[PDB]
Amino acid sequence: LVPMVIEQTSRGERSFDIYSRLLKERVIFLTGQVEDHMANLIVAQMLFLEAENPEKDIYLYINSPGGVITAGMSIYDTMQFIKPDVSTICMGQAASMGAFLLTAGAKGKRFCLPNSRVMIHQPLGGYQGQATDIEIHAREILKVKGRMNELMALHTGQSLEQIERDTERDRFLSAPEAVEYGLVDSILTHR
Amino acid sequence: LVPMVIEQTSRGERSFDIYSRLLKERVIFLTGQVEDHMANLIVAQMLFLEAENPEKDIYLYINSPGGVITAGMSIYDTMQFIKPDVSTICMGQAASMGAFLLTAGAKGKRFCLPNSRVMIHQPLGGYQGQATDIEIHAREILKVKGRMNELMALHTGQSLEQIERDTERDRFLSAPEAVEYGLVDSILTHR
Amino acid sequence: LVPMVIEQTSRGERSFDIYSRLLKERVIFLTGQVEDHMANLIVAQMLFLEAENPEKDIYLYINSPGGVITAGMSIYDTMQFIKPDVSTICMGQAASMGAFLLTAGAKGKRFCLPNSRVMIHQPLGGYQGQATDIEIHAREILKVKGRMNELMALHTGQSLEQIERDTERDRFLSAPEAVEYGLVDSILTH
Amino acid sequence: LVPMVIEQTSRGERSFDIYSRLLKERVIFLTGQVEDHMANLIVAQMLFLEAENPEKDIYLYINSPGGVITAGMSIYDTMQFIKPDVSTICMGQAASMGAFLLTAGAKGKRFCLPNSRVMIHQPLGGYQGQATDIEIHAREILKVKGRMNELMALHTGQSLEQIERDTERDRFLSAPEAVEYGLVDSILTH
Amino acid sequence: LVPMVIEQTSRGERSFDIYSRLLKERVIFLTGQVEDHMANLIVAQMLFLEAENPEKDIYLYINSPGGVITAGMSIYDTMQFIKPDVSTICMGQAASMGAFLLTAGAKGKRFCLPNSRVMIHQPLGGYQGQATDIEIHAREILKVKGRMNELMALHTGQSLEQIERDTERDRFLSAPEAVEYGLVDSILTHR
Amino acid sequence: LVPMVIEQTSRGERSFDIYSRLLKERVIFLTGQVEDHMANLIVAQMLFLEAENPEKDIYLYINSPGGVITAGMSIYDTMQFIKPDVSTICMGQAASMGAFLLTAGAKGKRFCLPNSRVMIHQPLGGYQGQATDIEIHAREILKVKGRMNELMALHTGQSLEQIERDTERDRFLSAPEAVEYGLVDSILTHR
Amino acid sequence: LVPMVIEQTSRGERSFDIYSRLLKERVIFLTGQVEDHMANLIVAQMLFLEAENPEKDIYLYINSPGGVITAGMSIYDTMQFIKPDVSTICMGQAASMGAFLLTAGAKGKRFCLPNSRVMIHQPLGGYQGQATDIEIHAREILKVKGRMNELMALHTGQSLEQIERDTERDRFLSAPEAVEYGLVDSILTHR
Amino acid sequence: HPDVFNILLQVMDNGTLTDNNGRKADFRNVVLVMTTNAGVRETERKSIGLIHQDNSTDAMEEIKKIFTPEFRNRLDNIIWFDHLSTDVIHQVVDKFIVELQVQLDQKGVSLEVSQEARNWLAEKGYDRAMGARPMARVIQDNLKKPLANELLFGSLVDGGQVTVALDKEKNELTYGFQS
Amino acid sequence: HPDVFNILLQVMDNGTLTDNNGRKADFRNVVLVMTTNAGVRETERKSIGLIHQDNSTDAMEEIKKIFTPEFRNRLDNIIWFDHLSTDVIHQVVDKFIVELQVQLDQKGVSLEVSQEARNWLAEKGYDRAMGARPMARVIQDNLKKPLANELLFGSLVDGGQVTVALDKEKNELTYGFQS
Amino acid sequence: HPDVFNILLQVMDNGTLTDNNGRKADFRNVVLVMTTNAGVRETERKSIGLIHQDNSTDAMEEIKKIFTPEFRNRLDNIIWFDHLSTDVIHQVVDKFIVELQVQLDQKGVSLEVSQEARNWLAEKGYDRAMGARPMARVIQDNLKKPLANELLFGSLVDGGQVTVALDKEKNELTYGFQS
Repeated sequence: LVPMVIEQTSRGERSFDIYSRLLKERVIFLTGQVEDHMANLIVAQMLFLEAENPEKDIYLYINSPGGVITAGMSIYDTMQFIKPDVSTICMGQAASMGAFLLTAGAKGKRFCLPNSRVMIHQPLGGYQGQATDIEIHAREILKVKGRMNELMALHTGQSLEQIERDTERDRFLSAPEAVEYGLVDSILTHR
Repeated sequence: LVPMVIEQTSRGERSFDIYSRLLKERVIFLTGQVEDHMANLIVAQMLFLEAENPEKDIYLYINSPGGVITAGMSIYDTMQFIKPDVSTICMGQAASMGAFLLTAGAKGKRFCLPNSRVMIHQPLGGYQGQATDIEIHAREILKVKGRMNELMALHTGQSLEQIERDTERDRFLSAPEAVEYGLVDSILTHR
Repeated sequence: LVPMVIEQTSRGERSFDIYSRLLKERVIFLTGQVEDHMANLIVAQMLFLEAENPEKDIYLYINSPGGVITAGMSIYDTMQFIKPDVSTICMGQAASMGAFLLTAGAKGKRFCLPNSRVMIHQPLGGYQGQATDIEIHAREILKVKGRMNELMALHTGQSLEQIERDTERDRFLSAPEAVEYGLVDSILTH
Repeated sequence: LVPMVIEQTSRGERSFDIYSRLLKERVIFLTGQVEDHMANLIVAQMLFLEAENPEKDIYLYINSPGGVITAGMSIYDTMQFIKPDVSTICMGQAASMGAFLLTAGAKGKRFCLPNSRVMIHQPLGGYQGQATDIEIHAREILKVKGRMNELMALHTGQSLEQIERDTERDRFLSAPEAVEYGLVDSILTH
Repeated sequence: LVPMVIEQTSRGERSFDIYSRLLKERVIFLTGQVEDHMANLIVAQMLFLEAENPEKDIYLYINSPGGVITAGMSIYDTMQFIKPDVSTICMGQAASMGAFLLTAGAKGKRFCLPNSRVMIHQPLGGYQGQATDIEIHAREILKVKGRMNELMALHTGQSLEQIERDTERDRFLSAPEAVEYGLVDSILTHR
Repeated sequence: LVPMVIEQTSRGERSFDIYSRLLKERVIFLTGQVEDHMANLIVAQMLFLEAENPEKDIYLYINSPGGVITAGMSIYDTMQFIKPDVSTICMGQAASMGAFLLTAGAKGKRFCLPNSRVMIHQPLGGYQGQATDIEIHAREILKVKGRMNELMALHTGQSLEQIERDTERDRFLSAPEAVEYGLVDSILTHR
Repeated sequence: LVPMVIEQTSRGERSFDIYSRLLKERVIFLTGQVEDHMANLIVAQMLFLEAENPEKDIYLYINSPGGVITAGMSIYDTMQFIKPDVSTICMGQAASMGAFLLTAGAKGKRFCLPNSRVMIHQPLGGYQGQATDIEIHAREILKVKGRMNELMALHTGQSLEQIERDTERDRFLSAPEAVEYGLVDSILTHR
Repeated sequence: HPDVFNILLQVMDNGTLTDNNGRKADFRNVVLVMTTNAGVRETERKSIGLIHQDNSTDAMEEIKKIFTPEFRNRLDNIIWFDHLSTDVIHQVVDKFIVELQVQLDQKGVSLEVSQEARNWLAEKGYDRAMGARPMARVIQDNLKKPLANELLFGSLVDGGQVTVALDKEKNELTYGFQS
Repeated sequence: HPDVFNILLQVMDNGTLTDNNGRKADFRNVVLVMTTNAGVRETERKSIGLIHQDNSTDAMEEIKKIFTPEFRNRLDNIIWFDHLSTDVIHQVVDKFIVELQVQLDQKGVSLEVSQEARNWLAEKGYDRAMGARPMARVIQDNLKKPLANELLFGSLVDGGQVTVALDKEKNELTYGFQS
Repeated sequence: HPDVFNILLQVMDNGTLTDNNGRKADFRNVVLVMTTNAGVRETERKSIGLIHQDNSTDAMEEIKKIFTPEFRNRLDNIIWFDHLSTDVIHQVVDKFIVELQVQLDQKGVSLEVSQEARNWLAEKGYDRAMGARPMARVIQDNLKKPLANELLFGSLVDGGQVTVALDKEKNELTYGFQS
C-alpha cells in the first residue's frame, strides 16, 4: 500500500499519496522494468510539470533493471524535447535503457549515489520464422544498435567506436567509475 | 498506480488523475495492445472532447505494439467523423494498426519524435475448419487487407502498388524515413 | 483505467466516469463478447433511461465479436417493450448477435460506419450425453435458429427463404453491402 | 465497470450505481449460477424493499442458467414470506431453479418476454462414497425432487401427475407454450 | 458488487451497503463455508450490537454449507457470552456446523423456513503422519465429537445416546422434522 | 465485505469500519496464519493505542491456526515492551505461536472461552543443501526451541523440563485443562 | 485490510490509515522481501520526513527476510545522505540486506529487541551463459561483497577480515550476540 | 445547526438571551414550542427482516441521539401526536368548506357541497407523507378557481344557489350555477 | 443565494414584510412576478452523442429542479413562453424601422425598406438564446451606421429618398444614395 | 470557540483584561467558575468487547484536549462532579417541595406531603443520566398540575390545607382539597 501524506497550505490541508506528493515537487520515480504503460505515466508527468513551471528542473530517480527499448525512447525523446532540464539520479541500479536515460539528462545535472551501480549492454532480441522475415528483423537490431551508441556517445562524449567495443558485452561500472566514463557529472555526496 | 495532480481553478482546488488531467487539455493516449475495450475508451474520449469545444483540435499520442485490426478500425472512422482535427504524434513505436491510425491524422498536424520507429505489415489472420469454410473466410481477409491499402493511400498519398509491395512483408520505417515516405509531414522538434 | 470528466452544471461541478457521462445522454456502449453479466448492465441502462425520460431516444453501439444467444437475446427483448427508439450503430465489427442486435433498432434510426465489417452465421452449439437428451437438446436449437431468421426477417424485410440461405453459413457484409442487404442505413456524416 | 447514474433530489445530487438506482424503483436483477452469496444478496434487497413500502409490488428479473437448489430455496421462501407481490419477468434463459423462482411469483403478476426460453428438469445431483452413505444422499435428493414437484404444481396449478411426468426428462419450453402450461400469466404487451 | 441503500436522516442522507444497513437493524448474515476470517466478522458484529442495545435480540441468518469446527466455536461462544439472545433462522440449508449454530440460539427464537434443510454428521477432520502423532491427534478429534454431541443435547434436549446415534452417520432433517427432533420451536410463517 | 458502523460522537456523526470501531475500543483481532505483514499490522495497532491511553489495558482475540515463528516474536516483544497489559482471549483455537502469545498476556488478564482449544508443539522447520550449512541451521532451530520453552515456563509457571518433555509431541489442551497448565488464568464463561 | 485511525487536531479530525499515521511520527516499516518497488516507498518516505523536519531522528523497523541486494542499497544511500539520523530497530528476523540496513543507523541509536534474531551472510547469485559473461558478472558479486564487508566494517567496527570470515556461510547472530558483534548498540528491554 | 441548539440551552434554564448590544432578552413569559418529524419515520416504517422487533421505544431512542441530553432535560414535556383517523379527516373537509361557505355567505352566494365531493377531496388532499397540507392547494384549484371566474361576470355574481356534486363515471367534481 | 429565496417565501405566506427601521409593508395589493432564463442552456446544449441530433424539448423539468419544492407549492401557476416563429420576427423589425423613420422626419429624409431586406435583418437580429435582443444592435449597425457616414457627407446630406437593396448572390445589403 | 479561552489567560494569571479604550479591569476579587460537560459522553459510553473496560480515565483525557495546558495550569482546581445517588434524590425532593410551598404561601395555601409519597415520587423520577432536573417534572406533573386546576377554580382558591398521600393498592397519589 502507498501511504498518504498531508501537505499544509495557507488555503488548508490536502492529502496526497507518497508518490503524488513528490510529483508536486517535480520528482518522478522510474521504478521497475521499462514498459509502455509505465512509460506513459513518466511521459504524462513530465508534460504536467512543464506546463506548471517550464523553468524549474525536473528530477528523475532511475532504479530499473532494464526493459523494452521502444518504450524507453518515448521517455528519452520527451526529456530532450521539453525545455526543462530533466536531472537524473541512479538509485540502486541502472541497466540497459535505464542507464541510457541517466546519461540523457542535461549536462551538469546528472548524479549518482556513492554506492550506486550502473550497467549497459547491447539490445537483446530475437525472432523466429522464414529467412526472408529474419533479414528485416535482424536489420532493425543493427539500426537501433548504431543509433543507441550514437546517443550514448553524444551525451557521454566518448567516441562512437569506444561505445560499440565496450557495449558488445556487459560492463559493470561503479559509482565513482561512472564519472570517469562520462555517464554522470559527479557523485551525489551533497549539494 | 497512476499519480494524482491538483488543478488550481478559479473556483478552487480540484484533484485529477494524470490521464484525466491531460484529457481535459484534449490529449488521448493510445497505450497498450489494441483491443475492443481499450479502443472503445478512446472513442468515448473523442466524443466528449468534440462537444466541449468542436473548434479546438484534439491531440493523440500513438504508442502501442499493434493488435487486433477489427477494434482499431473503430478509431479510424470516429477520427474522421468528428470535426476536430485528430493530431497524431507517434511516441516510441507505431505498429501496423498504430501506423494506420497515425496516417489518419489531419494533414499538417501529424508528427513523429526524432527517435520514433514506425513499422507496417499486412493483417495476420487464421481460420480452421472444412475447406469450404476457409474459402469464404479467407475472402474477407483479402478484402480487409486490400481495403486498408486504399485508406493508407488516401492520407499517405503513395501509389497503391507501392503500398501493396511494402505491406506484403514487415517494413521498419524510422522517423526521417517515414516523412520521406509520406506517412507524416515532419518531426516535432520546435515551433 | 477510466478517465474522469467534469460537468459544469448550474448547481456546480460534478465528476463521474466517462461511461457515466455518455449514459446521461442515453448513449449505451456494448463491447466485447456478450455474456449474462454485461447483459444485465445493458438492460439496466435502458430501464433507468426509460424511467428518466421515455420521450427521448436511446443509442446503442455494437463492437462485439459474438457472444451467447441467450445472453444477447435479453437485450433484444428490452428494445421491444420500451417506447424510446434504441438507435443501433456498428463500430468496428459485428457478429451473429451483434448483427441481430444491430438490425433490431427502429427502422431509420439504425446507422453504420463506412469501414464496418459485419458477420452473420447460424447458432453454434453442442450437447453430449445420452441419445434421448441429445434429441430434445438438438431439436430445440433448430427451433431457435428458425426463430432468429423469423425475427431478423421482420426488421430487415427480406424473405425468410433468402435470409436463412445466406445465414446458413458464414456471410460477411461490408458497410455498402449491408445497406443493399437491408441490415442498416448509412451514417449521416453531414 | 458498472455505470454511476446521478439522481435528482431536492436535498442534493447523489451518485448511485445502475443496480442501486434500480433498487429504488423496486427493480431487482438476477443472473448467473445460483450461489449462497448471490442468493443472500437478493434476499437482503427484498427485506429492505418490504420495510420501505409493503404495498408497492416488487419486480425481479431472471436471466440465470440455474445453480444449486438449496440456496435457491432461500430466495423462494423469502419471496412468499414478504408481503409485497414480487413479479417475475424472465428476460432470458431460465433453468429448473431459475424457472422455480419464476413460478414462485405472485399470481397475476408473473411475466415473460416473447423470445425468452425456459427449460425445467428434475434436480441433478451426484454423490460418491460408501454404500451406506450414498443411500442417505440418494433418499434426500428424491425428497427434494418431490418437494420441488409439489410446490411447482401448487404455483403453476397443473396436476402433479403432469408435473412429475415431463420433469423426468429434459424439457425446453418457449414463451408462448408457457402460457398453455400455466407457468406464466402472459407476455408483456408493451 | 453490493448495492447501496440510502436512509433519510435529519442532517443529511447516509449511504450504506445492503449488508451494513441490515446490520443496523440487528440482522447478521452467515453465508458460505465457515472460516476463521468470516467468523471473526460475525463475532465482531455481535459485540457491536451488544453495546448499542444489550436488550434487543440479535438475528443471525444461517445459509452456510458447513466449515471448520474451530472457527465455529468462536461464533457459538460469543452468542452465549453476550446477554442479547440470538435468533437463528435457517435459510436454504444448515450443515453440521450450521445446524450446531442454529440450535445454539435461545429457546423460543430458533426457526427454519418451511423449505429449508438441516443436515448433521460427525466431523470429517483427518490427520496423517507417524503412528505416534496419529494417536495423539486421533484422541483429540473424539473429544470434539463428544463435546459437540453434549452441547447439541443441551439445546436440542435429546439424550447423549440419541445424538450419538443420529450423528454416527449423515442425516438430513427437513424443516418440519427439525421441530420434531427439537432443534427449533416451529416454522417461521407468522410473527 | 466489511460492514460499516456509525458512532454517535459528541462532535457529530462518524462512520467507521467494523474493525476500525473495535480498534478504537482497544480491541485487536489476530486471525489467520502468522506472517510478517499481518504481524506488522498487529504491532502497529498496539503502538498507536499506547500513546492514546497508556493507563488502559489492550485486548487481543487470538484465533490463528499457527504460522511463521519469526513474525510472532515481534508481537510478543511489543506486548511486553508497552506499558498497557495486553489481555489475550483464545477464540476458537490457539496453535503453538497463538498459544505462546495467549500466555504472554499479563497475569490476571488472560482468559479463554469454555469451548476454546489450545495446542503447543515444538518449532517445525527444514533446510536443504550442504551439510555444514545444515549444521548451522540445525542448531538455530534447537536454539529457538529452547528460547520458547524458557519463555513459556515463565508465563505458564511450569518447569522448563516439563515444557520440553510435553512439547516434544503436540499436545491439545482444552479450556479447563489449560488453566491447570498455567497458560490462562480463568475461564471467560462469566465474570 | 489496514484499519483506519483518527487524529484529533485543533482544526479538526483527520482519518488516516495505521501505516500512514505512524509515518506522521517518523516511523517507517520495512517488512517483506526487498524489491525495487517497495524500496521506492521507503526512499520516498525518508525524503518526506527530511523535508518536514531535517533535525529529528527517523526510525526504521526492519522485519524483512532479505532480498535483492542492489535494491536495498538505495535505502542505505538515502539513510546516510539525509542529515537526519535514521534509527534502526530489528523486529523478528533480519537477513542479507536486512541486517545491512539495521547496522547502518547512527551510533547510539541502533537497537534490537530482546528476542529479535539476526542473520548475516554473503550475497547469493547465479548466472548462466558464456564463460566470458559469467566472469564479468562474477566480478560484480565479488566486488559488491567486498564493498559490503568494507561498509559493514565501518558501522560495526569489526575488521574486514573478521566480517568476511563470518559472511562466508550463514551466521545466525542472536540479540545478545549482535550487540557483542557491534551490529547494534544495545537492547530495548530497558533502554 | 448545533450552534443554534446551544443558544436554546440558556433560554430554557435561565429564560434570558444576550444580544450584540448587551440587552438582556427577558422573555420568561413566552411559551416555547418546537415541531420535529424525527421519530415518525421509525414508527410508520417497520423493522427490516423476516421478524419484526419491538419499535415502541425506537422512536424515543432517535430523539436521544439527535438532541443532546442537556437539551432534552430542559424540556418540560414532549407531546407525541397521533395520525389522523378516518373520521377525523372527514371533519377537516367540513372545516375548510365552512370558511369558504361563510366567506361567500356574506357576499350572498350559498354553497351546498355534496357528501361525495367531501370524501374525494380527503383522499386526494391528504397525503400520509406530506400530511393535510395539500388540502388548501387542491381546495383552491378545485373550488376557488372556477367560482372566482364566474363571480365577476355571469349568473354566479348574484343569486348563489351553488350545488357541487361528483359523478361516478369519471370521479370528477361537477359544478352547479343558478341565478 | 439560498437566503434570498427564503425572503420571498415569507411574504408569500404571511403577506407582510418587516423592516429593520420598523415600517410595515403590505403586499396584499402588490402583484409579484419573477422571470428565470433557465432551461435555455439545456436545450441549446450540444449532445455528446455521435449523431448530435438529440433534442431535449423538456426544459420545464429543469425549472422545477433549480427551485426548491417549497417555492413551487406557494406559486399557483407558472407561465411558459414558447419559441417565436420567423413570421412574428418580421413585425419586430418594423418596430425599429418605424422609430428610425420618425427620427429622420425631423431632418426631411425618407427611408424605404424592401421586403427582402427585412428577411436579412430578422435572421441576423434573432438568436435562439437571446431572441430579439441583438435586433437593436443589428438594426443600428446595418442601417444607422452607414447612414451616418453618407448623411455626414454625400448625396444623403439633403434630398433624402433613401433606398435599400441586397444582392442575391452574396446576400449583402447595399443602400442606394439619392440627392 | 477554542480561541476564546485565550482571553481568560491574563484574567487567571495577570488578573486584568484591557478593553478597547485601554481601561484595565480587576479580577482579584472576582470568583471565576466554568461549567462543561465534555467528558460526560465518554464516561457513559459503553465499550465494545467481551471484557468491559473502565472509561473513568476518559473524563480527564477529553478535558485536556478541549483546554490547552496553559489554560489548565492557571486553574486553581478541576472539580469533577459525580452523578446524584438515590439518597441525594430524597433530599432534592424535599427542596422542590419547599420551593413549591413558598409559591403556595403567597396565595395562602399550605401543602403537607407524607413521607411515603416522597419515596414513591423519587423512584418514579430517578434518572442517573439526567441528574435531578427530572425531579422537577414529576413534581410539576404530579403535584403542580392537579393544584393549578383547583387554585384557579375550586376549593383551593382560598384556604388551602392540601394533603398528599399514596395508597399502596392503587400505587398512585391521592389529593385532598379542604379549602
